[PDB]
Amino acid sequence: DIQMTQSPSSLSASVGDRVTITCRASQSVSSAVAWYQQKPGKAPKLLIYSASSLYSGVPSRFSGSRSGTDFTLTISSLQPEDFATYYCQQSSSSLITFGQGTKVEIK
Amino acid sequence: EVQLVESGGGLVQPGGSLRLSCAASGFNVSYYSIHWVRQAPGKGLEWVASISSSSGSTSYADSVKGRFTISADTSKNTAYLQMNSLRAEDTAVYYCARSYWYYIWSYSYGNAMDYWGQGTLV
Amino acid sequence: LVYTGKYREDFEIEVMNYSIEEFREFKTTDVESVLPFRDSSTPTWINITGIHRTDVVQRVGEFFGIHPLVLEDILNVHQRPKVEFFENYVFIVLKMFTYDKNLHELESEQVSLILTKNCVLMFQEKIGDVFDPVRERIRYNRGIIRKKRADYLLYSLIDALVDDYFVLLEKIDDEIDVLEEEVLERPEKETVQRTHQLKRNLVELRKTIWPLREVLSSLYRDVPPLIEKETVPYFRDVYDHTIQIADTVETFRDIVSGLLDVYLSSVSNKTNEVMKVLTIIATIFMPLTFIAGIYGMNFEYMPELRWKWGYPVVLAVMGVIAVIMVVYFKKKKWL
Amino acid sequence: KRLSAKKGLPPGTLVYTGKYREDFEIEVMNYSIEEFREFKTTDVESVLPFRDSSTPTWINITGIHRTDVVQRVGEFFGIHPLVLEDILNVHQRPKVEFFENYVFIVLKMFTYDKNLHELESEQVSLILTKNCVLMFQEKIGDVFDPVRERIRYNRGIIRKKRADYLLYSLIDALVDDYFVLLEKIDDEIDVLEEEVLERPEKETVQRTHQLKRNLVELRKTIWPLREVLSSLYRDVPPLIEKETVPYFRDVYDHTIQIADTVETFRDIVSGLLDVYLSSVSNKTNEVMKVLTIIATIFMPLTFIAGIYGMNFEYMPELRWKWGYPVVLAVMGVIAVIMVVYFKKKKWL
Amino acid sequence: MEEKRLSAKKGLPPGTLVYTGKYREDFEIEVMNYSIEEFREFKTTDVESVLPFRDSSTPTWINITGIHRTDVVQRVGEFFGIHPLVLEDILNVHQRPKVEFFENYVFIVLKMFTYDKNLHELESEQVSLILTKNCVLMFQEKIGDVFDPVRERIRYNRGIIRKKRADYLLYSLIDALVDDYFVLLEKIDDEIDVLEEEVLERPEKETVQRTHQLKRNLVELRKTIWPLREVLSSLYRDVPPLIEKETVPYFRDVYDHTIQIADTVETFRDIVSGLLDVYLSSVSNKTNEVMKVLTIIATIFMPLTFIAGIYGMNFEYMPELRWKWGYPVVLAVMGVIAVIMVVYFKKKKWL
Amino acid sequence: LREVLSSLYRDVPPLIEKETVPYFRDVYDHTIQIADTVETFRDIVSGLLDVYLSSVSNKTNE
Ligand SMILES: [Mg+2]
Ligand SMILES: [Mg+2]
Ligand SMILES: [Mg+2]
Repeated sequence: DIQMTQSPSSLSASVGDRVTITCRASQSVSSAVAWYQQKPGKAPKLLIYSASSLYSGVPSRFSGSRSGTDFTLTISSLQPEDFATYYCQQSSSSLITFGQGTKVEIK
Repeated sequence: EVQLVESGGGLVQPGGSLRLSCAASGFNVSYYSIHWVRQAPGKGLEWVASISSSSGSTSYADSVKGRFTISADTSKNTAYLQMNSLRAEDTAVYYCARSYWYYIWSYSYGNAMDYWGQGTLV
Repeated sequence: LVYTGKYREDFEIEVMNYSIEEFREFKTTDVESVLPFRDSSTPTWINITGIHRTDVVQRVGEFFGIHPLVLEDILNVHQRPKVEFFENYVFIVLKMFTYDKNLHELESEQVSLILTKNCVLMFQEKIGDVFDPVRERIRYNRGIIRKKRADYLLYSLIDALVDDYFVLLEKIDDEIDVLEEEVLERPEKETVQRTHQLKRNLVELRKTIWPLREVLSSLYRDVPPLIEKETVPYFRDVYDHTIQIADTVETFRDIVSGLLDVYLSSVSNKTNEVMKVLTIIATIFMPLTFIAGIYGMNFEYMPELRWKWGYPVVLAVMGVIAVIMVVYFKKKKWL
Repeated sequence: KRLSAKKGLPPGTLVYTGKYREDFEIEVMNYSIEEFREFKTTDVESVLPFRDSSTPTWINITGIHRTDVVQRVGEFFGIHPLVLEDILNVHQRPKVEFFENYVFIVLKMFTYDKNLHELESEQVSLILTKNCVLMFQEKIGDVFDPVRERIRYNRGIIRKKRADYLLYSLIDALVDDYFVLLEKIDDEIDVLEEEVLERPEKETVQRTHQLKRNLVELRKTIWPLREVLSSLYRDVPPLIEKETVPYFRDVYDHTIQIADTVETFRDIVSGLLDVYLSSVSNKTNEVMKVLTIIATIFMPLTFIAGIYGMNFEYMPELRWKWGYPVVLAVMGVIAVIMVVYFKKKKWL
Repeated sequence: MEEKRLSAKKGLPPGTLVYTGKYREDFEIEVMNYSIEEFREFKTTDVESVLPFRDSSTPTWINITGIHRTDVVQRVGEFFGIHPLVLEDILNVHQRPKVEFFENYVFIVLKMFTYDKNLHELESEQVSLILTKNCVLMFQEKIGDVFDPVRERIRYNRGIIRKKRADYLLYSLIDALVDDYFVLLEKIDDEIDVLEEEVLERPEKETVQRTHQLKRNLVELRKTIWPLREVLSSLYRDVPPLIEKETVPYFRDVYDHTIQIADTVETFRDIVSGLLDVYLSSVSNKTNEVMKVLTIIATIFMPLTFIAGIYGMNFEYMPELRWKWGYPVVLAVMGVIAVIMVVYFKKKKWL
Repeated sequence: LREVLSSLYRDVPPLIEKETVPYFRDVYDHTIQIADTVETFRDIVSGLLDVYLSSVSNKTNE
């Protein structure tokens, strides 16, 4: 049971502003961290897998990285399509858990 | 071309049972892993179960361990979640997911749910 | 006997006598307590903690008919793991690593295992072991360990140990992927030392895990008659897990070695930079120090007094000397 | 002999071990004297009926991230599961194994990019059975275009004769297009030597160590190419049919030449680090000489400016012919003798 | 090369055979006559009791330990028909492995190494083999060897050895020597590991001295192992009449062992070569920290003394120095410039 | 060169009229000697640069 604590709980930024979403792992997850976007009333879509690789078809502006147990999903410049809820998922074990989520809304 | 469709969800009396389902089109269940993710209204995604029909291995969330049984059949190319001893805390909008393993180190692998379902509410 | 264990504090003996129907736990310290339990037909588990107590482990060994060379090998703590095959029993020695945060060192604990008939024996250096999951499985009646024989229990012990190897590798992975960026971007005084300790831990792990892979390969290939034939695929699986661990260790060692040699090659440029700074500042501020010291003189008669604006003029010429010394550099790009 | 057991994975699953998951394409060439057919199919069913077709066929499967396709082909074509695992397993060393029905070949490709001295590695695997060549490759972009256009133009004996020439053609093309990259790297290292003889800057260490690691990887790849060509040439397995023994002996000699070349070039590269250390040591020596001379002239002069610059109630100032210029001349004389000593010792 | 004869040594009476080694303590002769029927072991210090074994039909293993007794070597060489030049080569320790083929015997020279701990030294002992019809003569300098496994096999009828003839005994001895070379290589690998640790974690003069000792040890190891490869190759290719045709595959196996050993030695040479640069980089790092301390001190304090000299000159012609102050300005400027320099060194961290 | 001389030494196809094998033995031994001398040279050359670097260090030490 590796609970993931995601910060900030809520954030807001305008279009074109670079932002960052940080995920924290209580225990060690090697690089099995993935990022998804869930529009209101829609199925989540894979964006970043292995904490550094962009999924195919995702815009190249999205990028994630790893710093030990610090996982940060950063957006080069927000877009109208990028005001949604982002989730942090650990896949190190057979038991896989999600983060709380970061809600992004227009300023 | 690829589509993953789940069904069988609906209104259930508390303390009852409900048999879910998931139908896969474009890919064979025998070559992948099928998960289940639920989202209660206004809450975060919570993984509940995972199945690999190639081996039959089952993984169950400690939050809902024992109240759920998961399996798939290769005849109809489908997977399903069977619900037992339901309560109020089990109410959510369940999801069917497809995941593929990726290699990061020789000792550790990862999971990534690249295709999901449309979503069914229970 | 010859003793070299580090710790003396604790000593405890644990025995597990379990069958397909019922199980029993016994906590005691007398040597003779475990003597009747050897005759039990059902597979039995013996846990002995504390190697400094040579007399008790001796009396146990001569009770079990174990050859004294095996006893003295168990007494040895600093040796590479290796597996021995004998008609009466099979002899296995392993390692038990522990990792800590906020201080990066390797602590290894020697463990030895001997399997004869339906009897499982091991000797522990201290209390506490990585074999909590198998004990929990046995206590709560889980798995298929009870149905099989004692060789399956030996399998369970080995695979628990390799599971703890994976747990160690996860922390090593975190440390390496943080030191990667620490070396690449922001060097420190102790980054070099951190890299040396990391490489020391990695090379120690490599030299420990290669013997473990050899041991598991020997167990799988030799298939001795004492261990049942049906349990060989499990040993092969543990061998594959050890292959995974070895590959991970080699990749980690390569990463750390590159981190070392890049920095170790940059040291000459570091020296050139430091001495360029020292030389430029000293050669700019020594002539000016003399100019001030000798024109600020205390002889009786000063030609400097007679000259109008003498103090501003000498300050201006000092500034232009500083300027020409500055422009003396940048011709070789010293600045 | 069966699929290896991994701790993280479920017991039977096969996992791709690479970074490229962008593209999926299948190219099937059924080339023959009478005619040839070419077509691209996005699905895997179309390649299946060619399992036992008499006419030779050449199946190029691009994109191994789709494990489904690879193991479907393996089940259909009789490929053993461990060979499938090693096909998916990109992190690997080139090797070949001989079976009762098929020959499995592993050997890698390298590509090079300008302004970034990075050496890639594409895992391309070959399967030889009946009259079929099965190729699994990570991504679009191959080195076998010359063989493809040679088949399309009908030129060459490869189209008229059996498919073992097709395997030989693929392997020869791969070894040949090692040389474009090798020529690019040789030009890069020659020009880099030009700057390091001209400008020994900070980045030189990083670039030289990058090239050294590149050579280490090339050696770790090339050395397995023998004991692969060795087995193919000496061991003469039945699927070869003994017609192509010199077409394997020449590649043996080529691989031995390449291994000898990399062995020489490793020492050639290490000499560059030696030269860089030489230059930086000489620069440090020059800095020491400059600092030492400046301090050596200007410290006794500070003696003069301090000893005579003392204030005392009864100091033997003893003004002789306004001796302040006399003291200045004394400092000048000692400075001149010091610089003369430095010139004689040749520090400056 | 023409014909061969004893080279004349200046300062020695002509024809003198002299031992050119360092060991004078031990002397012993072992005899092991073995067959499928029975074995007859024998240990003595009489040379006349081994000479009758020349005409034995069964395989014989005579082991003369201690060749400082030149009389014993000369007596054995005369009785067995060995040429005087072969005896000279037997007593010439300062040599490298070789093989010579004659009509009636095969003469081989090998080397034994014993790496020592707590004193990083690789010392060598020369061993000579002569294969005469049914006998295998062995000459050694000091007590101690690597042929205990062959002795055990002879004693207990373990293995194929007792069924075959004397050439199989020569095989077994050479194979035992080549096997112990592997243990030697493992010991030297452990030494390389310890030294490569010690180079970085505590760099001092003894570390580089040990590194140079190890490098020269590797050089002499190669100088020994290459002739071993050549002699094994000659043994299984030229295959004289004394060596039977059924024994060559064993020599092939030993030859492959020698090739692997040579590759191992090459890799060890590369690692030891890199160790020197590692040591130099580490010592330069320590010197770098010392240098940076000096630079920080000088950078902080020289400009302050320069400014003090600026305002310490008794330039009384101008009233600028005569400014009514409580000394805030000069001291404040010195303090702020000093702290600015310190924080400038905090970035681009020197400490 | 050692291999190509060993081939003429040992294989001796009927084109080599025999009785000349010892001559090829002599040339094979000569190749052995040349190889030994060459690698002695390379052993010296490897350390030449280290010697140079230490000499430069000595001068800056002075
Ligand atoms: Mg003063
Ligand atoms: Mg001063
Ligand atoms: Mg220096």
